[PDB]
Amino acid sequence: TDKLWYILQELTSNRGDIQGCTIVTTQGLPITSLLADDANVSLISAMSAAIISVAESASQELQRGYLQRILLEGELGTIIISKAGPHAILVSLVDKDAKLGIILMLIDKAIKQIAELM
Amino acid sequence: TDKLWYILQELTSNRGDIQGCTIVTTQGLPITSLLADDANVSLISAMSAAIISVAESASQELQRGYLQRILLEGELGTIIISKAGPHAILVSLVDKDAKLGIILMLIDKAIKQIAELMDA
Repeated sequence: TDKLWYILQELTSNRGDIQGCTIVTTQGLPITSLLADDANVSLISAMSAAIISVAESASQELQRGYLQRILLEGELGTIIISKAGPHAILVSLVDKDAKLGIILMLIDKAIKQIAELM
Repeated sequence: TDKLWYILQELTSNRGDIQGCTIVTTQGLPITSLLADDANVSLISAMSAAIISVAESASQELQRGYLQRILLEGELGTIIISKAGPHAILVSLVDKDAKLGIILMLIDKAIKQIAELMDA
């Protein structure tokens, strides 16, 4: 759990554009988190897991293959939910005006590391 | 419908890594499409609308505001689902290695035009 949180530290602080992060089980249980005290870790975890289930089915049926990552771009912020091996998911809360390419690079690196640790 | 299909024609012809497009209602019904003969239009439209609804509920619950765009990346390809005003949704199937910068620029232009044409 410690090295996971340090992966999250790396990811989060490479730029102030990543608002927060959490590593969660595939079925919505938070493993570790780097989030504001006020944030709702449990709801973020459960919603991300549910979205991943739905998007997994849709990805496979939409000829896209196995789901790797899904971005939800809202008017106030972005949520990037990435598969980090078959046992974990990485949820990244991202500023609306963030540079998407940099963040996707950082998330790729963090995913590789997390999947390694699992 | 003709103007919307011309928007799709421009979008899809500007990029070879855009596999196909469709403009669908919020209820998942195809308004118009420029898709390969192999594609299942009704399935693509309905699943895009369903993804949109579920992720919208989630985003709003997590206080990220109204959902504007979804990018779903799979091992074999990507699908981009963009709100084009409150009445339409643009679905874009693109290659696994597509150039997302230019594609998202073109999609922004296309959704602006679609929303213009739908605000009647």
